[PDB]
Amino acid sequence: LTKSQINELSYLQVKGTGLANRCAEVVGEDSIKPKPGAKLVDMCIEPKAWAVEEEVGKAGKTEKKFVNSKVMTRQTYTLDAIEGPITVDGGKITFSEKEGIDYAATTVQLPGGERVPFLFTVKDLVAKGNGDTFKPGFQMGGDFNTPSYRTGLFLDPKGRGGTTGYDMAVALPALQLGEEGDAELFGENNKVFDITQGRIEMEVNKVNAEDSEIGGVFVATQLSDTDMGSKTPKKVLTKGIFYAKVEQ
Amino acid sequence: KLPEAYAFLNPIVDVMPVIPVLFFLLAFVWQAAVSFR
Amino acid sequence: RLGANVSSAQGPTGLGKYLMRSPSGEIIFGGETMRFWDLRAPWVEPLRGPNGLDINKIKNDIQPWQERRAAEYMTHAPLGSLNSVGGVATEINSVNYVSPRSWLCCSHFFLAFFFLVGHWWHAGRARAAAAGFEKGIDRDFEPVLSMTPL
Amino acid sequence: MEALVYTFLLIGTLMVIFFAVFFRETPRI
Amino acid sequence: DTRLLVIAAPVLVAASWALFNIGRLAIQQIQRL
Amino acid sequence: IDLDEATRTVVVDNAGNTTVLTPEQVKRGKRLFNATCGACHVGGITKTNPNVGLDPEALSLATPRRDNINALVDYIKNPTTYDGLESIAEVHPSIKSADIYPRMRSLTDEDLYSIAGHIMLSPKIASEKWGGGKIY
Amino acid sequence: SVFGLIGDGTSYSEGAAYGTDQADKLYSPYSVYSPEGEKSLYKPDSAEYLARKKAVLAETKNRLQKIPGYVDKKEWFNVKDELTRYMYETRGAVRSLSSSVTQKEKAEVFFRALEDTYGAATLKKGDAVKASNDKAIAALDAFTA
Amino acid sequence: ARFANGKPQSIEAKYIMRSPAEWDRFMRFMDRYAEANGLGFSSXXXXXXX
Amino acid sequence: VIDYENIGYLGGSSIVDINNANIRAYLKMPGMYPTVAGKIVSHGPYSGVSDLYKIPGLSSAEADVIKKYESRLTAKTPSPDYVIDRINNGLY
Amino acid sequence: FLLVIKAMYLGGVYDTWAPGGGDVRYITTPTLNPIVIFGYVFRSPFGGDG
Amino acid sequence: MITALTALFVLVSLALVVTVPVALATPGEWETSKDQFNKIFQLWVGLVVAIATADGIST
Amino acid sequence: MLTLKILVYTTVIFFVSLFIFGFLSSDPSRNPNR
Amino acid sequence: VSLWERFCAWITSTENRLYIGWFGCLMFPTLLTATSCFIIAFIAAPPVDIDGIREPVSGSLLYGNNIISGAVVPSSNAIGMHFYPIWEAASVDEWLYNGGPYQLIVLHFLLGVSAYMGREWELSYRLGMRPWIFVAFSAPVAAASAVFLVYPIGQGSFSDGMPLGISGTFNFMLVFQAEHNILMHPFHMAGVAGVFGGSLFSAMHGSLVTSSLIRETTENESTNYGYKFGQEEETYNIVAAHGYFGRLIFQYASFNNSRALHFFLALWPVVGIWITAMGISTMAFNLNGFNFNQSVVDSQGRVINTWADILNRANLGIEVMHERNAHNFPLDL
Ligand code: CLA
Ligand SMILES: CC1=C(/C=C/C(C)=C\C=C\C(C)=C\C=C\C=C(C)\C=C\C=C(C)\C=C\C2=C(C)CCCC2(C)C)C(C)(C)CCC1
Ligand code: OEX
Ligand SMILES: [Cl-]
Ligand SMILES: [Fe+2]
Repeated sequence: LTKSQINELSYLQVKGTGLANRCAEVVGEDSIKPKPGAKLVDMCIEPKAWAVEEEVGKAGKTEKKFVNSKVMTRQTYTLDAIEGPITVDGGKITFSEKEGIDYAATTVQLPGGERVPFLFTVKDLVAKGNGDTFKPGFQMGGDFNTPSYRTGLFLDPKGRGGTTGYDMAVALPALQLGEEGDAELFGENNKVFDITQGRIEMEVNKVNAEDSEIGGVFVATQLSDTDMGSKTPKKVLTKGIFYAKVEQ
Repeated sequence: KLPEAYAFLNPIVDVMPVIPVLFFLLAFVWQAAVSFR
Repeated sequence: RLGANVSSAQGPTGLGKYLMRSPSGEIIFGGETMRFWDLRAPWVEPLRGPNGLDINKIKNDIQPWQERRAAEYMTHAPLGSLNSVGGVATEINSVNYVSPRSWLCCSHFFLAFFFLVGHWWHAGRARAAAAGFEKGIDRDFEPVLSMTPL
Repeated sequence: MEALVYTFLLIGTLMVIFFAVFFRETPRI
Repeated sequence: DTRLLVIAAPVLVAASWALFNIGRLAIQQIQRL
Repeated sequence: IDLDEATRTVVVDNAGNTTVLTPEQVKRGKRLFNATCGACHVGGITKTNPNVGLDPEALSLATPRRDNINALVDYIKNPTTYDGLESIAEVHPSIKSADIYPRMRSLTDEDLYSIAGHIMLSPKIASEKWGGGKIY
Repeated sequence: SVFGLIGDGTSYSEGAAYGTDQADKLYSPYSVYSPEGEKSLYKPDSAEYLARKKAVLAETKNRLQKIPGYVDKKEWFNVKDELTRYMYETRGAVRSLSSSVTQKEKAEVFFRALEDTYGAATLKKGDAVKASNDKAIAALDAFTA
Repeated sequence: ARFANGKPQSIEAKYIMRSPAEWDRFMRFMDRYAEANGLGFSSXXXXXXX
Repeated sequence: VIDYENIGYLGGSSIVDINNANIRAYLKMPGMYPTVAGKIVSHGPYSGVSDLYKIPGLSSAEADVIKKYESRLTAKTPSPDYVIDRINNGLY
Repeated sequence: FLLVIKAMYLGGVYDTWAPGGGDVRYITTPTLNPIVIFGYVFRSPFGGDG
Repeated sequence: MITALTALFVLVSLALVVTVPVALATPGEWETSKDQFNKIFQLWVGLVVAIATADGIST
Repeated sequence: MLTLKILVYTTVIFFVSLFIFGFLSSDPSRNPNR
Repeated sequence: VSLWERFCAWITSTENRLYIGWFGCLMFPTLLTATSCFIIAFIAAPPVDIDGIREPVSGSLLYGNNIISGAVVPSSNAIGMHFYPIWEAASVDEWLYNGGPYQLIVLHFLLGVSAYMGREWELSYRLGMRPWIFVAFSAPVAAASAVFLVYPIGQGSFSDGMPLGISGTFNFMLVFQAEHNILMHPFHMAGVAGVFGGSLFSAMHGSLVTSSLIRETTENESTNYGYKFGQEEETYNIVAAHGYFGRLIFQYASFNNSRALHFFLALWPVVGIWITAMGISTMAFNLNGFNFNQSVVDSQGRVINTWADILNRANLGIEVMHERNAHNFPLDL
């Protein structure tokens, strides 16, 4: 249902129903032709399907394929209320995300019991439209970075962390007291925090001009979580719908 | 605070709420008086 | 107030330390208080929209009276001790306060369970007395001796 | 591999409990 | 002078001894205690 | 050791003048502070905003200086931010916001003087726990 | 040593006696159980809080003229939230400012209008909400006296 | 889940099928107890008359 | 990291880094904690201390009070695990 | 009934959710729908339901 | 006056409570001394009405 | 998963009705003495 | 003869190896499903996030646990007090990720123990005996309900309930001490007194009865073989045991009406456990034990530590460490 219909519903009528994650649809395909200096006040990114890059053999040959996977977290994945300034460098629309709820912790489980947590985020996005007027058939694209899934304040089960916590494994004191002490354990004692990169490609669809709202379908591929450098991260492919409202 | 008329009678109110408990005990003292017949 | 972009600061676990998403999708306060997302209070409803906690209202239309109410409620939580020390169990004793909600709930829960025990006792005794063996067995009509062995 | 040992011990204890209820000495008067 | 103390002790006083006084009188006058 | 004359002397003004609190004052303060301030400033720390503590060191770094009785009493009369740029009377207990906060609807000058004296004196007694926190 | 019988056989104490219920000399402990005094020092009943109350009333007006715009669109949560978030101080302000009988009676009328607005907004009836908002506007802009 | 709910029937099928179990029990119970109007025992929890 | 090199500039010493220290570090300098330290910690990385004065919006008074303590401030390379926690370090 | 009468025509009761803050008001239009009233009685006792 | 009026009421209520429980018990005692108890009951209710009238008027 | 809910809702009402109508079937009469 | 009648009769029969009764119709299926789910989950349950911070905790045997460390981890903090049956999850894997089996097992176990009490009473009625054994069994049932249901209700989340395991039980007890000060609560004191007294009286009663046993056996044969099932006379001498007990402590102080003795034996531990369950229930709503922190002050005002302050120190040590990543704000409300 569209935003004009959800605004009619009160909070009591919505709680529990599970439509808080849903993105409002847009009707009445039209062209916006944004005035320079305008920006997107709201923006909801809802993933409809998740997949993880994996190796699987079809007929005796293995190749990189994206296998589907069910999400373990219940109804957290959707992003909303993203704002960013639209500009025109050479007659091209650039979203340039600036602020808003754009990260979302999400865990997905592969076939075979493997659990792959990842941070579904759109941060420092730079879109590059194929023109101007947000009109049926528009495409944005762009790149973004993904922060560390765990920040410096997180503590490992043994009490080790980056900004705080033990620098070594206190449970094993015999690893000390030996010239080259805890080394094999240095890979896990040392907590590193690196930002990854994500590629998103957004295609616009039916656009309402009266309410100045745009909707469409996006495809994103983001790098998964690395447990503070302990494990090599995976590759996550995601597709779904979106919605955004432009204020001029 | 009580109305100014009864501020003099305040100390009785200071003990009034705990009366019932004592009724209970009275039962016990009454039973003791009759030899826990 | 310091200028931090609320609803964009990842928490220590990466979950979000100010705004989260409820398991039904509603936008709620983060931290350990996500278990209490079902709350509805008169001083917090003005900030709630159909989607949950509205963000534009939080960013712009905040009120000083809400701040005062929240500070007073945080400073007076239903925490205390039997001697009414107040606060957390590890706190030193300077304040003297235990919320009446705690008193009422604890006292009436205690009374309710003991009246359930009274129900058990009296129901058992009433049925036994009506049947006619609330004083003993019989010693000449013991029903166990008339039943098949096993 | 010790999960097998733990499971075996627990199931053996349960079987012993089973035999002590349905295969008990019948007490007679 | 904490007349409050000299006011709160003696009233607790009279109240605590009163019912036992009723017991006195009942046992004295050979009552159906 | 007693609460002698030496330990009951506190700074009264910016200059440095040092007056002496009568024992009665001490008592009344400890009472008034625990009755009104205590809920949020128990132990010399600010419960709602832990950055702006109540220990003498933080009072010494406020703008203006808040490490004497006169400035504390003025702060109660008219509270300001940590840097003193504007007044926060609408979000803090004060005589100016007596209508907003009914607690001060009865406080008197001596009451304020005794509360300020207690705030000044307690770090002279404890000397490490006033505003220290759990650790101490 | 240093006894302390219920403030009757010893003395005060830099901290020990409690029976006291007095022994302070400062002045009147409102009641034998209250450290605070009576309302006769520092804060005055009507210093300059009336200006703050009048400002609250003016901004309450400014808040209440944007309700018909919110009811024209089918948005009901906004009406309730707007009517409760800043009008919160307005109930007490209007009650305290009123001193004559006419002000009291028609402030009661205004409260009736606001309550009717709230109820109709909950029931989602546009006509009733609009009429109640009009009546609330009339009462409130007829209150400035 | 938290959707309030009369009892917890969400689908008419769930109610219409929690129905036959209770009605099956009512029928088996009626099989013994039928055509009973009087026989007032007037005693402390006797109910001796079947 | 197991050992950040710039420990002393996190608030322990008299010299404080502007690209890593939390807002609580700007408490030794009077007249700076609210409305001034918040602006510094709420904005992006700085290559040098001179980058502070271009901070958008920075009022004059804020510029003056920063110039008063310009000697104590220092600029080091940003670190993500510390820049993420500039506004709210976690400890109270 | 006496409680209802007190809340409706005998000065009213204190209502926190009243517009402009908590105050004493008359409950002019109580909800009489049996479905909404018994929804409380027949709903779950678990979290989110109450 | 109120303060005093009530004081009395308290004194008469004490005198009534200390003697009613003893009467009822002591077999027979009751009936024989019924009219004085009725008179004291009327005095008690009169005192209550007088106290209520005081307040009202005085407010 | 609606089927699983249906089956459990049956089992539950099954056994609960068994209980309710078992205790309604003149239980106080069932007793050593008559 | 109808069918219903025949059934009702078989059900309330007292000649079945195990009594079924009408309460059995609730006890048997419920306890059976609870134990089946518990046995399966203790062996092969995947990790579960309990603090709702996406940090799953393993509690299954097949996930590198032993008997002591293994447990059935309670449900996630994100769920809180919400009902989470299987059919509300979108997948069984997700149901396992959020700790649904804990809710299933605990609810079924509570219903089963209540039905067990009812069944005890029902058999007591059928056999024509005095019906108060289930009153005695109420105390463990009350304790289990307080630890599994009432405490989560008061705290507001099922994640605060006692995990079904050994190390989980110890963790629950330690966190309870840190957040509530159970030791300084008079009801826990009453419970410890009740349990210690129960052990004392059990040992003393057994010693007194076995010591005074009528000589009816040789030396090369178990003393227990002197007694024969279905005797008509007491196999022990009450007079000798009472003489020994009276000479040991005092003459006045001694029980003679063995019936009064056994009633006291039943009364002591039961009331102790009732009072303890009430301690847990009251403290579930944050009515903690005595806080004698900094109660002793010298003339100047400096604080003099007592033994309670060291308890507060240990409580602080436990508190600042429990659920290290879950908290974001200074107070634990
Ligand atoms: C010497 C020291 C000492 C002693 C004696 C105790 C004694 C006690 N503590 Mg304890 N405690 C201590 C130190 C001590 N504590 C310390 C230092 C701490 C702080 C870390 C605590 C913290 C603490 C907490 C937090 C709790 C206790 C509790 C208890 C009580 C246990 C309740 C119990 O087991 O019965 C209750 C019995 C049961 C729950 C069993 C129910 C059985 C059900 C009905 C059936 C089960 C059937 C089973 C599954 C299968 C049957 C077998 C079949 C296969 C054959 C008891 C009074 C508990 C309490 O308060 O009681 C509720 C409690 O919650 N203590
Ligand atoms: C109202 C009023 C009043 C009051 C009155 C009343 C109503 C009553 C009272 C009375 C009371 C309320 C009292 C009580 C008393 C009690 C007591 C006195 C108790 C005691 C007891 C005991 C102590 C016991 C002991 C014992 C014995 C003897 C034996 C056995 C053992 C024992 C130990 C148990 C008055 C007068 C003020 C007047 C005004 C009004
Ligand atoms: O979950 Mn289990 O422990 Ca009851 O406090 Mn808050 O939450 Mn968590 O922390 Mn502390
Ligand atoms: Cl938190
Ligand atoms: Fe025995």
